[PDB]
Amino acid sequence: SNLPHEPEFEQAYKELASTLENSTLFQKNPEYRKALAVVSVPERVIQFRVVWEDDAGNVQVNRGFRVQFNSALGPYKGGLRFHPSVNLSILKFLGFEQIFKNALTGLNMGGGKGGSDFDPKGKSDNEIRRFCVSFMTELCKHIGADTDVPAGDIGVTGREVGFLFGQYRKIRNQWEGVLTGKGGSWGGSLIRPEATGYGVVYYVEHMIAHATNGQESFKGKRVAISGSGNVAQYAALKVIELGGSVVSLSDSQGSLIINGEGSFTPEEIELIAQTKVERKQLASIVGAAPFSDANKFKYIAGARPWVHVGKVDVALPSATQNEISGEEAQVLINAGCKFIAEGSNMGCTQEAIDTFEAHRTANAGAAAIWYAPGKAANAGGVAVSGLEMAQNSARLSWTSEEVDARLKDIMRDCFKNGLETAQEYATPAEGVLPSLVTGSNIAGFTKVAAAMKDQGDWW
Amino acid sequence: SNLPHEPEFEQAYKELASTLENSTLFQKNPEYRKALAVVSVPERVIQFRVVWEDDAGNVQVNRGFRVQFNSALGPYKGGLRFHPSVNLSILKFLGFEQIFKNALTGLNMGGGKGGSDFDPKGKSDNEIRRFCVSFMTELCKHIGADTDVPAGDIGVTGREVGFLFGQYRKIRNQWEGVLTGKGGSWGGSLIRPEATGYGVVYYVEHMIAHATNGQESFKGKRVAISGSGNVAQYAALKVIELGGSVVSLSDSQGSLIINGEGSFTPEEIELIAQTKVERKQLASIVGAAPFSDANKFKYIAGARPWVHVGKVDVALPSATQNEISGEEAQVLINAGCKFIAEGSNMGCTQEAIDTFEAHRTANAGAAAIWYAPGKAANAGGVAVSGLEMAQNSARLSWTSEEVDARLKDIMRDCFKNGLETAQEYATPAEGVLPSLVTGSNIAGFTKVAAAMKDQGDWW
Amino acid sequence: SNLPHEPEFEQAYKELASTLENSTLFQKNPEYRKALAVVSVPERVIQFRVVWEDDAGNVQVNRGFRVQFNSALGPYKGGLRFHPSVNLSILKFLGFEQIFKNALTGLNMGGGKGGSDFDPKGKSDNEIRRFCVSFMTELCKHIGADTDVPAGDIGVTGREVGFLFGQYRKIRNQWEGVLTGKGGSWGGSLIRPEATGYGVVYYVEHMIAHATNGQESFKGKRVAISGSGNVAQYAALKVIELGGSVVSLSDSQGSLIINGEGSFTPEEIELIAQTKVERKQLASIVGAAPFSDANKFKYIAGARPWVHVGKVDVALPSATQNEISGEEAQVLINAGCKFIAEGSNMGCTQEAIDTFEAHRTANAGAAAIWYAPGKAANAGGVAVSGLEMAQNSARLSWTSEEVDARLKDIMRDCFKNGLETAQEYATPAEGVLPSLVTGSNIAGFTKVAAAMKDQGDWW
Ligand SMILES: NC(=O)c1ccc[n+]([C@@H]2O[C@H](COP(=O)([O-])OP(=O)(O)OC[C@H]3O[C@@H](n4cnc5c(N)ncnc54)[C@H](OP(=O)(O)O)[C@@H]3O)[C@@H](O)[C@H]2O)c1
Ligand SMILES: NC(=O)c1ccc[n+]([C@@H]2O[C@H](COP(=O)([O-])OP(=O)(O)OC[C@H]3O[C@@H](n4cnc5c(N)ncnc54)[C@H](OP(=O)(O)O)[C@@H]3O)[C@@H](O)[C@H]2O)c1
Ligand SMILES: NC(=O)c1ccc[n+]([C@@H]2O[C@H](COP(=O)([O-])OP(=O)(O)OC[C@H]3O[C@@H](n4cnc5c(N)ncnc54)[C@H](OP(=O)(O)O)[C@@H]3O)[C@@H](O)[C@H]2O)c1
Ligand SMILES: *OC(*)(*)(*)(=O)[C][C](*)C(*)(*)(=[N])[C@](*)([O])=O*
Ligand SMILES: *OC(*)(*)(*)(=O)[C][C](*)C(*)(*)(=[N])[C@](*)([O])=O*
Ligand SMILES: *OC(*)(*)(*)(=O)[C][C](*)C(*)(*)(=[N])[C@](*)([O])=O*
Repeated sequence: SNLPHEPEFEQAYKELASTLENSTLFQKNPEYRKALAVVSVPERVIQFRVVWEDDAGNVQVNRGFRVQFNSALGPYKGGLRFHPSVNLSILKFLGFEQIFKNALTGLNMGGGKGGSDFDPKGKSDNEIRRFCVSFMTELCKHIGADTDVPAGDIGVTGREVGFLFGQYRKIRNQWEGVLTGKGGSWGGSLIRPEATGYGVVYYVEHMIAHATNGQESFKGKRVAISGSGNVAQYAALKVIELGGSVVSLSDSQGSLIINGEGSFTPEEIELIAQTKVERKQLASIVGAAPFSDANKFKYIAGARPWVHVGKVDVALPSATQNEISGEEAQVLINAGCKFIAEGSNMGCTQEAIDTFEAHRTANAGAAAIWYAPGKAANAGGVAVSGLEMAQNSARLSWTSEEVDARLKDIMRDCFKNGLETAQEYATPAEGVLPSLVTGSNIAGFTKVAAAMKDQGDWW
Repeated sequence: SNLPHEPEFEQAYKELASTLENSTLFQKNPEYRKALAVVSVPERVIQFRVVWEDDAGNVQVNRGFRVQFNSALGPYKGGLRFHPSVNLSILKFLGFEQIFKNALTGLNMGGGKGGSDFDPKGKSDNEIRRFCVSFMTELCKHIGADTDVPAGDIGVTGREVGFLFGQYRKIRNQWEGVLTGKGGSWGGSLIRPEATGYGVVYYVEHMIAHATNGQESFKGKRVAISGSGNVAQYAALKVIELGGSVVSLSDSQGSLIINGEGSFTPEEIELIAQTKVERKQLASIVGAAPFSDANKFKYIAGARPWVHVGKVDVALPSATQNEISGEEAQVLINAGCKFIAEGSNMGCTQEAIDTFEAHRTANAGAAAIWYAPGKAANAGGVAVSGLEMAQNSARLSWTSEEVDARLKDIMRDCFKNGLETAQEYATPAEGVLPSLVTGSNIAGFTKVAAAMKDQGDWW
Repeated sequence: SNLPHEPEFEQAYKELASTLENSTLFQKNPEYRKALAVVSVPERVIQFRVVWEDDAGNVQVNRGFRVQFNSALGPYKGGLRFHPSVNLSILKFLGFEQIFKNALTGLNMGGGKGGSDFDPKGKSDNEIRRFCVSFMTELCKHIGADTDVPAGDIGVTGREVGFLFGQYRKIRNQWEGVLTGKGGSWGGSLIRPEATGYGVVYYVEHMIAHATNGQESFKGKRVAISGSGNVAQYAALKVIELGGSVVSLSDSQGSLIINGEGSFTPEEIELIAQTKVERKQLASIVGAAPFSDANKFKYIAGARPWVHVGKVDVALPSATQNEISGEEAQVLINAGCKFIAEGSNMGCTQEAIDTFEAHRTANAGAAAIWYAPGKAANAGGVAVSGLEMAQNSARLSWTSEEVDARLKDIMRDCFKNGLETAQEYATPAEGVLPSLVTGSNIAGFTKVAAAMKDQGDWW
C-alpha cells in the first residue's frame, strides 16, 4: 500500500461505510464488503500540468484533474471545480459521492469529478478564457459524450463551460453533449441553472409533508441558506415561490442575514447573482442600496449564518464541504430547526451529522431534526444534466415545463427510495423518522454494487 | 471458387431462393437475381482464437466468430451463441436469416450473428466470466453502438451479456448500446426478456384470427413447445396468460410433457427458469416435487415432444435448428395441429416445411396447418433489442407498457406484410391461406435488395 | 495550491534545485527559474484501479500508475516498479530524476515512471501473469512506441515485460517498441540485461582514471555493492571482469558479505540470479553450499553492507532509494572509500550526499571521496533501452559488441559532460575535484529547459 493521507475522501468513505455497517445490508449480502473495497478505488484518475498566459504575458502554472471514479451505471458524470483548495483528495471525495448520487437519479450516469487549483478570483475574463483553453487542450483526450461528461461546480459557471466547450469542439472536431450546463443556443437545457437549488427544495417539501403528515409546507417557514452561488440562488428562489422566507445567504468572506422577520426578494437575489458573475464579494455591495439598509440586512464578516439567524425551521447549506460544525448543528437544533438538507456536497461535518442523527433517534416524529444527505437532496443538478444529455442525443430541446416535471418526479422518487430503503434495512423504533442518510447510502450503493457484479468488476 | 461445405447455410439459402423463384418476383424484377447473389456473401466475417484459463489454472482454447452479414438497413445486429456445435456454417445460416428478419421489424438493423464453440455446460460462473473477458478482448475491436450490436442467443444470457459489456467498457472507454439484453440498471429494456416468446405468441394470435375469421383464439388451445430457455419460457407464459394450455417443454436431453389435459403453470416455469440459470437439465428436477408428480408430468429421455403430446392445436418449436423432422410434421398434422410458428431459428427441417406447405395448398381455409417462419414469428426479440438501442440513444428508459405496445404493433405489421406480400406475389387458389413463409421471404428480401441498390452494393 | 506531502519527490526536487542555486547558472540565465517551476509539475499522470484474480479465485485490488513527466527531448521513457511501497510520491521522484538522466544519454527520450503497489513476493507466476494482463489492459491506452516506452525496474523483470508486451499487442494490434527489456526473439537488445550495472562500472572507471591521473583502476580494488537484482548482479560481473573484488551484495532482509579478502565469483552471482528469479531471499540459500561456507561468506540479517565490509575502495548502492545514511557515509569515508556511485535511483540520503560533498571540498585530489549521482552513473540502462528502441525502429538486431561500444561511449560522454559543466558553472578550488552531482544536474537541466523553451512550454 503506502497510501497518501486524503482526509476529505476518507471522511466521505467512512460515513458511507458506517451507514452500511449500521444496517442489515451485510447480514443479507456479506459479499458486498468486496464491492465496497473495489468501488472505493477509482477506475481512473488523470492529473496534468496546465500552463497558461496571464494578462502581463507571464507564464502561470496550475494543476488539472479528472477523477473517473465509476462507470457501471453510465459514462462518468460530474462537475469541474476551480478553487485554490483543489487537490486529489477533494476531487476523490466529490467523485465518490457522485457515484451514489447519480445512482439515485434513475439515469445512466457513472461518477466523476475534476477541476483545478486555478483561482478564478482576481482573474480577468481573458485570463479565465486562456486558462480554460489550456485546461481543455489536455482534458479533451479523456472525455466525450459516451465517455465522460463534465459540467460546472464551485468556480465553474456557464462562462467557463462555454470556453471549455469551444476548445473541445476545435480539437476533437465533434459537436456533442460532452459537457452539460451549456448555453441555450448551443445545446443547453432549460431548468439546468435552476436544477440543483430547485431540487433541494423539492426534496425538502417531501421531508416536511412526511414528517408533519401533510400539515406543514415551506409556506411561512424561515430558511437559512449558505453560499450565494448557483445552488444557493435558486434554492432561495424556490423557497420564496413556495411562500417561505429566505433569511440568510453567505460567501467565503461573510454572511448576509435578514434582520428580524422578512426575506430576500427575487430582485435582491438577481443583484447578488450579478455581483457573483463579476466574482465580487457580498462585502462589496453592502455599502449601497438595497443591502446598506441595516434594518433589513446584517453583514457579518468572517461568519457562517447558522448562529446568527435566530429561530429557523429549515437549513440548506449550499456553499462547500464541512460548513456546519458540531456546535453549529446544536445551535440549529436549539433554534427550532427541523429540516436540514445539503445543497453543498458533504456540507455537514461528521460531528454535525452525528448530532442530527442522535436527535432523530431520541425524538419521535415531527420533534426530530431530519437530515438529508447531499447525494439525495442535491441530485437534481446532475439529474437535469442527464436530461440535457438526453436532449442533445435527441437533437431537440424540451420545454421548461417538461424538464421541471421530470426533475420533480426524480426528486420524489429519490426521497421515496431513501425513506423506504431505510425502513427496510435500518428500521427505526416506532414513531422515529427513518434515516435518510442511511437509506440513501444503501440505495445508491446497492444499485452500483449489483451493476458492478453483473459487469464483472468484482465477483 | 473452391467453396467449403456449409450445410446449415446452404439450407437457409436454398429455402429463401426457392420461395423467391416460386413467385412472380423475378418476372417483375429479374435484376433481383443479382441482388440475391451479392446479399448471400457476407460483408465481413471475423474469426479469432479465444484462450482462457480454467479453475485449475489450465490453458483452454476455443474459437470465436462474428459474421457481419449485411448493413444496408442499419448496423449489424444479432445474437451470440455459445454452444459446442458452433462453426461458421451455423453462424452464417443465422446471420443470413437475421438480415431478412430484421428487415421485417421496420427498424434500422442490419444482419449479423456470432459466438463460440465454448460450451457453458459444466463450467463454473468464474470460468464463464474469464471466457467472456477473453472473447470480448478481441470482439470489441469489431463492434460498437453504430457498427455492430450483439445480444444473447443459445448459451448467452444476461449473465454473459454483463461480463461481455463490462470488458467492452473497460477497453473501449465508452458506455453505449453496444449490446442488447442488458440489465435493468445498466441500459436494459423492460420487455426484452419476454420479447421473443411474447412476440411468437402475438404473431400466432394474428394467424388464428385470420384463419378462423375471428372465431378462435389461444383460449382453450393446447400448445406444444420445445426448449426450456428464454424463448420457450416466455412463449409459455404468454400462452397461459391468453387462456391456452402449455403441454410440453424440452431440452437437449429430453422432453417434459403434460400427462393428459392441463398446463404448465407460471410457478412451474419459474422453477424451470431457475434450473436453467444453473445450467442444469430437466432430468435433474423430475425426482422432486412438483415435477415428480407422474399424474401431471411425463419425462421422456432422448425425445422431442411432438409425437408424445397427443392432440395439439399449436406447435412452437423454440429450442434449435432442424428440430421438427418430416415425420414429426406429419404426426403434428395427424394430431390436429393447425398452427406452427418457429420460435427457434430454422426450427423446421426442409421436409417439415414442405409437408406443412403441401398441406396448406391441399386444404381450404381453417382445415390447413399454417406455417410461419422464424424470421417473421421470432422477430419480436430483435425488435425489442432495437427499442433497447433506441432507449440507450435517448438516454431514457421506457415503461413496460410502452415497449410491449410497440412489440404488439411490430408483430401485427410483420404478419400483415407477409400475408399481403404472399397475396400479391404468390397468390393462393381461392379459399387457400397465403404462404407466410413465401410472403415473409419476399417482403424481407425486397426491402434489403432495394436498399442495397440505392447504396450501390449492386447495380 | 493545497498540495499533498510527497517526501521522496520533494527530496529529489530540493537536491536538484540546491545544486542549481549553488552555481553561476541563474546569474547567467535567471529566466531558468521559470523553467524549473514548469518542469517540476508533471505533464501527465494516470492512476488506475487494477483488479486481478488470485489462484484461489478471489478478487484482489491494487493501484496502478504512470507518470509522464516531461517530453521535450523525446517520448516519455522509464521503468515500471512493482513494490508494496509504490505510490505517486515515489513515482514522481523517479520520473523527475528520469528526465535529467535521459537528457545525459544524448538520445531522444523524455522522462517517465510507473508501476504498482502489487508485491510480486509470495505470488505465483500465474498470479503475476494475471496481474500484468489486467495492468496493461488499462495502461495500453496511454503508451506507445512514439508516446511512452516503459521497461523494468524494481520488481519488473523480463518475465513481467513479456506478459505486459503480450497484452499490449493483443489489444492495440501493433507489434512495436512500446517496451524495452524485451526478450531476444521478440525485439530485445543484446547488452540490455547488463547495461545498467556495466554502465555504473564504466562511469566509475572514468572517475578513477581522472582522480588518480591514470595510476589506478578497478584492478585490485574492493567494491561494496548493495542489492542483488539486475543492477547489482551485472555491476558485480563487470567489477570481476576488470580485476576488482566484489565484497558484498544484499537484499531487503539482509547482507551477504565476503569474509576477509576475496570476491564473489561469476558462478556465485549466477546462483544468486536464479534465486532472485524465483523471488527468494539470500537468507534462503546460506544454509547450503557454496554460501554456507562461513569462511567465505557472512550473512547478516537486517543489515546494510556498508559498516560490515571493513576497508573498501568503491561503494555502488544498487538496491533502492535512501539506502546510505549520513552515518553510513562517514563509515565508508573512514574505511578508505574514495568512489561512490549510485546504481540505485536516489540511493544516497541527503545527509550522505552532504557528507560526501563536504569531504570532496575539504580534501584535495585523490584524497577526496568522489560521489556520482544515479542520473549520471546508472544512465546506461535507459541508454541501452534507447538503443533497443533504435533497433526496433530499424527492424534489425545489433551485435553485443556494437551495443556495448555505444554504451561505453555514452558513459564516457556523460562523465565528461558532468565534469566539464561543473568546472564551468561551479568551479572548484584548485586541486579540488569538480562536483559530478552539481555538474550532472546542471547539464541535464539546462538541456531540458532550453528544449522546453524552444517548444513553447515556457517563455
Ligand atoms: N452546481 C451544481 O449543479 C451542483 C450540484 C450539486 C451540488 N453542488 C454543490 O453545491 C455547492 C455550491 O456549488 P455552486 O455550483 O453553487 O458553486 P458556485 O456558484 O461557485 O458558488 C459557491 C458558493 O460557495 C462559496 N464557497 C465556495 N468555496 C468556499 C470555501 N472554501 N469557503 C467558504 N465559502 C465557499 C462561494 O463563495 P465566494 O462567492 O466567496 O466565492 C459561493 O458563494 C458545492 O458544494 C457544490 O459541489 C453543486
Ligand atoms: N433469445 C432471443 O431473443 C432469440 C430471438 C429469436 C430467435 N431465437 C432462437 O430461439 C431458439 C432458442 O434460443 P434461446 O434464446 O431460448 O436459448 P437458450 O435460453 O439457451 O435455450 C435454448 C434451449 O434449447 C435447447 N437446445 C439448444 N441447443 C440444442 C441442441 N443442439 N439440441 C437440443 N436442444 C438444444 C436448450 O437445451 P439445454 O437446456 O439442454 O441446454 C435450451 O432448452 C434458438 O434457435 C435461437 O436462435 C432466440
Ligand atoms: N533495471 C534498470 O535498468 C535500472 C536502471 C537505472 C536504475 N535502476 C535502479 O536500480 C535499483 C535496483 O533496480 P533493479 O532493476 O536491480 O531491481 P530488482 O532486480 O528488483 O532488484 C532490486 C534489489 O533491491 C532490493 N530492494 C528493493 N526494494 C528494497 C527496499 N525497499 N528495501 C531494501 N531492499 C530493497 C531487492 O531486494 P529483494 O531481493 O529482497 O526483493 C533486490 O535485491 C533501483 O533503485 C532502480 O530504480 C534500475
Ligand atoms: O454533472 C453535473 O451536473 C454535476 C452537478 C454537481 N456539480 C454535483 O452533483 O455536485
Ligand atoms: O439482436 C438480438 O436481439 C438477437 C435476437 C435473436 N437471438 C434472434 O433474432 O435470433
Ligand atoms: O526505460 C528504462 O530502461 C528504465 C531504466 C531504469 N529502470 C532507470 O533508469 O531507472
